[PDB]
Amino acid sequence: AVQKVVVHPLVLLSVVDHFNRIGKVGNQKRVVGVLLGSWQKKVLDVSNSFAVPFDEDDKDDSVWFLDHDYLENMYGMFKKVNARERIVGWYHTGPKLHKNDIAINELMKRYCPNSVLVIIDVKPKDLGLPTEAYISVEEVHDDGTPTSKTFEHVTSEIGAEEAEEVGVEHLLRDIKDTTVGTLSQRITNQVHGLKGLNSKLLDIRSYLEKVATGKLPINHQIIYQLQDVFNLLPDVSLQEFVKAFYLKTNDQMVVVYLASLIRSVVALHNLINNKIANRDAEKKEG
Amino acid sequence: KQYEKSENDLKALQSVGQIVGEVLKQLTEEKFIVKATNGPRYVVGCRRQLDKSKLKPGTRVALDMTTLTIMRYLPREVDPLVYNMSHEDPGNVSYSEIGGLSEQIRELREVIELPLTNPELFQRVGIIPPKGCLLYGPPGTGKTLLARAVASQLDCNFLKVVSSSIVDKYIGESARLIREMFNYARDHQPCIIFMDEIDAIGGRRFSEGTSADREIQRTLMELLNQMDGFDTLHRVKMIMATNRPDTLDPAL
Amino acid sequence: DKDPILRRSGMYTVAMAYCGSGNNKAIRRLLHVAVSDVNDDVRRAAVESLGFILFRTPEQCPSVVSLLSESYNPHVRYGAAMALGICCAGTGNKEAINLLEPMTNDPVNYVRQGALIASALIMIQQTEITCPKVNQFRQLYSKVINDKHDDVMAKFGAILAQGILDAGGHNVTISLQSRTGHTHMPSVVGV
Amino acid sequence: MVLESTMVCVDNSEYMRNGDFLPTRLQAQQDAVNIVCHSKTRSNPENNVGLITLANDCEVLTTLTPDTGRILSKLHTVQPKGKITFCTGIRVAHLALKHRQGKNHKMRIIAFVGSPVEDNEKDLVKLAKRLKKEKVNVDIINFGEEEVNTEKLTAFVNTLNGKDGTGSHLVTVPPGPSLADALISSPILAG
Amino acid sequence: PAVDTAEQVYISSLALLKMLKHGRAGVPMEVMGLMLGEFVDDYTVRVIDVFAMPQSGTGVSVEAVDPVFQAKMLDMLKQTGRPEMVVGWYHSHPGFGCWLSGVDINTQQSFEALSERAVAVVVDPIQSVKGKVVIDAFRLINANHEPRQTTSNLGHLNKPSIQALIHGLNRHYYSITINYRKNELEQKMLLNLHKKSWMEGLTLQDYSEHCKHNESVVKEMLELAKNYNKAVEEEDKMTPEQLAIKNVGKQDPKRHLEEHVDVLMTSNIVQCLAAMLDTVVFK
Amino acid sequence: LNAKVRLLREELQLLQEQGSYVGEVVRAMDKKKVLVKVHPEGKFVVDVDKN
Amino acid sequence: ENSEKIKVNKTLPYLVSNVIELLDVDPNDQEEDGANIDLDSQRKGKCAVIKTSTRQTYFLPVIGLVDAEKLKP
Amino acid sequence: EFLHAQEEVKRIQSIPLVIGQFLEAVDQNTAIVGSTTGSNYYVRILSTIDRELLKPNASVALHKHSNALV
Amino acid sequence: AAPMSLAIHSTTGTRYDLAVPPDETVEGLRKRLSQRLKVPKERLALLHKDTRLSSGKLQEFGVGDGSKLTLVPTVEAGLMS
Ligand SMILES: Nc1ncnc2c1ncn2[C@@H]1O[C@H](COP(=O)(O)OP(=O)(O)O)[C@@H](O)[C@H]1O
Ligand SMILES: [Zn+2]
Repeated sequence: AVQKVVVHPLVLLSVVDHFNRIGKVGNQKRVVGVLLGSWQKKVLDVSNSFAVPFDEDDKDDSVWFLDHDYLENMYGMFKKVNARERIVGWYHTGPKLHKNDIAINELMKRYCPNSVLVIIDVKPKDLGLPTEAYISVEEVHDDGTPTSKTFEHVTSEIGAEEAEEVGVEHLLRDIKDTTVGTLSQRITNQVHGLKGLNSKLLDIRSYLEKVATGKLPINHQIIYQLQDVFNLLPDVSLQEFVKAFYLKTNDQMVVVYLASLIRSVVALHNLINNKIANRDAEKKEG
Repeated sequence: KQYEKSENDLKALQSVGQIVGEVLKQLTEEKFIVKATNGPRYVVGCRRQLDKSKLKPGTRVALDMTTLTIMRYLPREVDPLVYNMSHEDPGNVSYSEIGGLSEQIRELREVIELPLTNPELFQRVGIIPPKGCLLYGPPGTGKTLLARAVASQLDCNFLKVVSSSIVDKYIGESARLIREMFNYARDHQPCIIFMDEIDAIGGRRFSEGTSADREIQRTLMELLNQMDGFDTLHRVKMIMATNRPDTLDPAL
Repeated sequence: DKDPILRRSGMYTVAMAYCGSGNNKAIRRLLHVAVSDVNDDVRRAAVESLGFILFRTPEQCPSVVSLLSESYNPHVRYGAAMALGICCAGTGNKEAINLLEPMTNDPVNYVRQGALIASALIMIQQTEITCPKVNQFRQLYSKVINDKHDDVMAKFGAILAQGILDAGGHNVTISLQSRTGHTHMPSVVGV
Repeated sequence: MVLESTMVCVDNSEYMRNGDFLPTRLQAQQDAVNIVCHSKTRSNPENNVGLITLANDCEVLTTLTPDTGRILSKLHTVQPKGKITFCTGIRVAHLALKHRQGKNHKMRIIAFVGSPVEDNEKDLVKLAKRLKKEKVNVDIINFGEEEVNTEKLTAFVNTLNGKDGTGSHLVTVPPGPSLADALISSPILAG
Repeated sequence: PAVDTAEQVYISSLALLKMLKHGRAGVPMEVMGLMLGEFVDDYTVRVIDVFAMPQSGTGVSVEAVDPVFQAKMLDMLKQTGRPEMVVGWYHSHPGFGCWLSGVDINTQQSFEALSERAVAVVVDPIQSVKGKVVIDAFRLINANHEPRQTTSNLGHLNKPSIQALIHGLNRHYYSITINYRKNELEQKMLLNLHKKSWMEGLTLQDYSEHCKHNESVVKEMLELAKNYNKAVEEEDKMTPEQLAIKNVGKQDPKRHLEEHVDVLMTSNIVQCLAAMLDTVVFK
Repeated sequence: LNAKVRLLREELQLLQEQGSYVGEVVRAMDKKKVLVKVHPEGKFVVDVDKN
Repeated sequence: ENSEKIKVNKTLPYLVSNVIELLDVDPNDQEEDGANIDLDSQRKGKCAVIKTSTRQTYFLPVIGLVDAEKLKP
Repeated sequence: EFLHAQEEVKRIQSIPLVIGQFLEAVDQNTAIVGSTTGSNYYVRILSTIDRELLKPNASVALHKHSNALV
Repeated sequence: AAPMSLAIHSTTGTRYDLAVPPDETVEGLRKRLSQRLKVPKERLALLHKDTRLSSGKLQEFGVGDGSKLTLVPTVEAGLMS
């Protein structure tokens, strides 16, 4: 079981390049390829990738073709160039999971038994990470009865080596705004978090509307998870919670007030020094 | 074959050496402090596919000439002097060639050989086996013969040195050589260090003397701290032969 | 737009649209881009456009371009030079010449080139009595052109400055507005 | 001499157990595709041929490769099982030889139908017209003799090569215990 | 017959990252590879991708070991949608700056003989830092006059480095400006790289740890205030020059107090605001 | 702020200028020359800058 | 031609040195192609450590034009 | 831009540096450092260096050529 | 005569198509290409069907008429040699 997948920026940019070139060729919607990488005791590391021929019928979810001979040849060449990287999984730029993904994963499992799928949205109309990691798992039900092969989410993050970090930072002269202070602690979170939460709740609302009207059938597991969520929603009118909240807020504001007092004294010191300097300069000039 | 040799020579011509240094400390993943034997200290990188757990504070290293990057870690250096000490040839004298010395052979063996074959007896009794012996007597009695017999017939590593030969004109080099010799013994345990003619450097420490005298006494102090000091020796034995035991330091 | 050239065209269209209007909105946008953008060409164009925007009040262009001229970015310094030149063409502004004089020996060759061309544009046709530095700048142009260990772009600027200072014989001036107060489209486009 | 990228569609269905056609239809078809691959390679050294099965849904075993040893070796362990999906198999073959190694090569599909095809006439004719537009030739072998007739196959081939196209083919073999390689003579030579 | 100085070499983000990663991997050696691209016009040499090749050598030289790999790689990239062919080669100079040596010039001569406008790119990994990457593009000068024609100022904007000038710049080879044109998807992905998960933004921070950190910093600020009181009494009995060297090897209470104030304010304000936001959002 | 940034931008090439030896003066002499011991090297009879 | 190259590369001025050691070294593990060094690995023979008369120590991955077995510390 | 410049001046901190010893501070932006090659110098201090850490006889790294305290 | 015309593809893209005697050797072909490109013959490397052509006659390597060859220049970097 994978606990985390680390996708390096070179993999993402290579995926973008593959998508762009196949699109320039034309008549395609999703791109597929291999993810070479390495293992670090349940913390994956995807470092490199290469393109692979792939086509699918836009109507039938059973007419798809992946050139495994080309996959093997290119893997041999990549191994000849860098031995420490071995096949770890496959990637596809499709915005969301397709129905052929389990079949493609079964094909790739003959090259990597613990294959990990990474979906890279090259046109992200959202506010969040661009990578979603999935691992194929057998699901046993209680009423759904037949055990199907379903895709299970795995935490994905972006990391980089020193050279990759240097290159990305050099290339990031598009819009650079570090402001690590309260400004960034207000934009990168708070606003972004609330917007993402609203997006997720809107997705849940859309699904619930579809279910209630009758476009989609009922999923007991989804309904159960929603019940658990609504149960977890806390209550903030309890006297004990209110009192604890006020106590902690008072402590934080004590510290804030002391910091502001220090700031004011420093400002006064600077003003006195500046006035001394200006008076001395005027006296000397006179 | 001639053309194979010529091609090998041409290929070998275009190869540059590597500075040899010592690693003092690792600052980060890709930053080490290295002290070239010349004297200067550099902050240097390390080749990626290198076991950096093996670059401890003291490991010898080969540095690239241009970028000073660490490219290899090497075993501890053995001075040519110490190599020559270890590579002496005491003929093939056997214990049958020595006559009249049975008790002395027994004692010397009890000190050097027995603890290196049957430590269990000493462990059972509850004593650490003795370390050093001093072979003293009139000239021509068989001290060097006994040392040669031990070296030839025993299987441990042997280091033969002459105390007169240990000395050097430059300040501190005699002590440096003693330190290198004992480090060699510690590395190649088990080892026997035979200092023939000890009275050359081991003599009573005077109060009034000269610069050369004080240098020799410093060499002797280094030797004493090596034999018994802050670091125990364990599996290194010592044999010393002198015609003049009277003129020796009580510490020794 | 994401293309730096398209952003530069944006700055230029701001200039041409609000040519000689003294529009505070346009000046605000130009200064924001000049002090914020990531591309030095876009910064240069943003600083340059201020001359077109403010050419009807030459006394004010120095007040906005002095600090930009004294900056860490040579591209913005060149933009300030050319902005002063366009704003005070055919005016012999004392403040403009004073701002340009320190920049004529800037470390950067193209900054020197822009400073020389702007000085020529400003001092076209002006005599010793009218402007007390025309002879000095003439000698400066000659010195730069003659020095054999100076930058080629600085020499280019010096030669162009000599050409501009004595134009049409000596019987022509550069003015972005006609004698009646109307914007001269040929001259705006030419500059 | 003619460049051709020909994908072979082999039938590993449950009707291949039948021993009517020599030592089991599986071995008969093995020898048949052996001769066909050798014929293509001899016809052009650069010609490339691949392999696809028409099992439960489909399975691609060897994409276009100039050599034939790998194709023949993979042909072993083609033990029969499941039904035959003609439309899906041919579509997959079409995709595979659309993703060619060399675009100057021609495109061909040699299909061994040794079992009834459950696809209606309308779907098969639609596939025929699509393949005609895409310029694919389909040599169909009516192996197996489960219907040994125009089992919705002559319509396919005639739709393909309609209007004197003479590009496709349909060789129908009787159950006569004669080597399928011995029987095939039209597509190999008079293609 | 010109070769103008406004010509530029467009390096893709993927190519730059690949070059830098390979160069840094081969820190003591001059690891090398090929650049694929197109010759668009006489004012552009687009570099869209680079792939390393099997090579072996010492710290004084590096050479490729097989050309079959290069041919096969070109073919197998064309088969997947990269018909671009070689337009140059790249190799890394680890710490020597950017320039070409004699062997580099010989290789570039071979590449020029094959294709007229082929270029060489030298990337120095170790001298590269986060903000800036040390990289340059080169081409040779024949045995002739001026190597290029200037129809703009674009060429003369770089101030060639002293090391390159010493090693032969503008005498045996000339530089070409490097530009980093990007597409919309590349820009978006580069911006999105550092974006964190939404839940991380709203997640609070253990109150025990938060209070402990606040307590520690306030306790430190107490001693800093003592030292600040001591330091304020000075600055009048101090020479105008002595003040600067007064803060050399000795702590600066004012600076440390300002830093601690900033950190405390940021942490506490963020925590309080997050607490209130969660209080409302979650019922 | 602008002056700070400009100094930090020219400092990279300002820092590659060669340092200066630190020597101990023995005695001034002659027209304008001085005798200096540049440890660990020997002595020199060096000039003096006009300032 | 090869002999001429050897002669021209053997320019007369040498620097006397003493051979401190004749180490034995072996390859460690697989080295990724693209960046593989013939010295750190792919060297199975005998390597020399020498001390030049200038008091400079050096490691010699390739001994040179003198066979290793002849040299002694 | 100042934050950018600080990160771009660190390329003067290339890996192959020479360890030295910081003896005395002269003016600020200058100092006297004793290299391990056995010679002293009057060199310039990098602006980004934290002057609190420059305790007397503190180990410092100097540029290989310029010998600047880096 | 019966000249044997062989296509010579290059990694860059240029095509140096040329015809040689049917008995032409690999060394002779390399010499002709070096004369054409003004490059030392040791730099160039001819390929054929994913196998480098070392030395000998062209025929026994399978090189007939209308056969594709690839020309990969050697790539070398360093400070000396
Ligand atoms: N007990 C002995 N048995 C045999 N030979 C002896 C004996 N003592 C001395 N020798 C002779 O003396 C020589 C070695 O001198 P040795 O006695 O070992 O050193 P030292 O004379 O310093 O005590 C040998 O050549 C050996 O023949
Ligand atoms: Zn080079």
